Amino acid sequence: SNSLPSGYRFNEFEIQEAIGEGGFGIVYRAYDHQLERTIAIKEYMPTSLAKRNDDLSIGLRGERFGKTFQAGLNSFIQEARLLARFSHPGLLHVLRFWEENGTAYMGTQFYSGTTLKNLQAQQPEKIDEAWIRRLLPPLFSAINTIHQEGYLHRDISLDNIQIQESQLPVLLDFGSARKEIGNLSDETEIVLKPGFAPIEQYTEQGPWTDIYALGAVLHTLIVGSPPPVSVVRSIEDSYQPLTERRPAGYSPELLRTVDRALALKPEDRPQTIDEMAELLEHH
Ligand SMILES: Nc1ncnc2c1ncn2[C@@H]1O[C@H](COP(=O)(O)OP(=O)(O)OP(=O)(O)O)[C@@H](O)[C@H]1O
Ligand SMILES: [Mg+2]
Repeated sequence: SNSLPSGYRFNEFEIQEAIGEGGFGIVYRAYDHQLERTIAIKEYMPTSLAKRNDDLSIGLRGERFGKTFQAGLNSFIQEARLLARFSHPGLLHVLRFWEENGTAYMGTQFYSGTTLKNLQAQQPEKIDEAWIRRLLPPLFSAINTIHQEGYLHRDISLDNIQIQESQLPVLLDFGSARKEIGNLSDETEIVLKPGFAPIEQYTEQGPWTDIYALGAVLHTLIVGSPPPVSVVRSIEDSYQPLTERRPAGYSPELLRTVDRALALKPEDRPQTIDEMAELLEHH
């Protein structure tokens, strides 16, 4: 691990535990001694580009990586600014931002629970139609809130939706720094998420772009894996509608809503979050 140790201090903040360590940043549970509250701290830390120094600052693994490291840092800042525009229970709440240690940090609300990806891996039996229908209203609300301010998410999958102990969802992360690094470094595999990204993200984007990815999330919850990669579908569409597969315990209404969100062409999908929510009515 390249993480800061329990007990490390950023003035009033104290690191408690590194709870997420990925290729592009680290997430810590931390404590604010001034306000006496637990928070999360997200640290930009692209492991392909940077390493942890002895004094716990971050340094370049090679001098050739500097421009890409800086571009990722700029995208990390821009993502924090985007999340700072909102005060919504389903969107990661940003408390503070600062630069230190040769990198950057976001202080955010600390959420209970774990990711949807972990819940699906660890407790798939909890995820049935009734649970999905309880998840959708607050998840629709969070996504629509982004859209109504004129933005798109563009990185939805199971990996970046937190499911709190209350079962309410939170969108944690838009992948901005990761995607910028991938574009600049020709590491195309870290930009789009295979099976979640629709055809128009491969090179015309709008709310329907996020709606497809949400359909892919729901498809994964229902049958256990995402639909075929959208570029492959654009050549020979091998997607079998869920209404035909008929997984046990799922209504045609929910299944058809997923199939419609997964329509190959943007114009054939629900065009807004409100339109997709309407498909689940009439039951
Ligand atoms: N604000 C937050 N509050 C609480 N937990 C958070 C917050 N932000 C991120 N997390 C957690 O950070 C982790 C980020 O996942 P990541 O893949 O980067 O790390 P990981 O160590 O591989 O963890 P995992 O086994 O969950 O994949 C997730 O487990 C997620 O729940
Ligand atoms: Mg992980």
